[PDB]
Amino acid sequence: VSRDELMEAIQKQEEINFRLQDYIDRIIVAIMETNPSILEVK
Amino acid sequence: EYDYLFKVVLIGDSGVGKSNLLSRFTRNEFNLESKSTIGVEFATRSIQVDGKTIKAQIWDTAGLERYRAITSAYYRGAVGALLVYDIAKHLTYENVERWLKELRDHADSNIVIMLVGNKSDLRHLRAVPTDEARAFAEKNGLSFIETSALDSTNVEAAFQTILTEIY
Ligand SMILES: Nc1nc2c(ncn2[C@@H]2O[C@H](COP(=O)(O)OP(=O)(O)OP(=O)(O)O)[C@@H](O)[C@H]2O)c(=O)[nH]1
Ligand SMILES: [Mg+2]
Repeated sequence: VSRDELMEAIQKQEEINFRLQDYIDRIIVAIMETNPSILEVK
Repeated sequence: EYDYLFKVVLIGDSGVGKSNLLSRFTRNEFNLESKSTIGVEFATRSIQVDGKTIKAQIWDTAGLERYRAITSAYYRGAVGALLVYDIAKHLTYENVERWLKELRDHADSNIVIMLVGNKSDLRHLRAVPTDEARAFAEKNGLSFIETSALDSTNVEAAFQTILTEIY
């Protein structure tokens, strides 16, 4: 793996991370407005 | 079980200590290696107030400097909020205004707000003068206190105080 490829991979993983966080937020809204009990921690 | 249920949310920059304030209050636990929070969670703790059993429902989520799809639901029904910053990182204090604005745009108008300067154990690295934060709080009608989730200083007091103001 070349240097350019490694830097591109970091950028790619960071972009994916943003998309995953956005998706989690979208899905969580539904949960919070239906059955938020699953969000409890102990 | 309880007489009153009060929803209180934690807000503030990533890394200021929100999750450890939650763990200290609800489980008497601190984790120096805690990782950034994923999703949204809440934990409960029952305390005594004026002879009444109060069930505090504390909500937590990562402090992402961005509007989120969960924002509306997060503040919904909340009667209290802890706006947290890191006394050792002036940047987290500068962002307090941004968090307060977000709160004013989604939370109930009568929500009780307490400005919390966490990580007081790092006083040797203080970057936010106590007097300045207190001035900002009183100016915006916010309670104020400095805490250390690490050594536990004022953590119980912070929650007890805000819950007492709510009730
Ligand atoms: N020195 C010191 N460190 C603390 C204190 N409270 C939390 N920390 C540490 O600061 C780091 C961040 O703490 P967290 O509680 O995960 O911060 P957070 O606000 O929940 O961060 P996000 O979930 O990313 O929004 C961790 O390494 C904690 O152990 C404190 O009072 N003093
Ligand atoms: Mg957290």
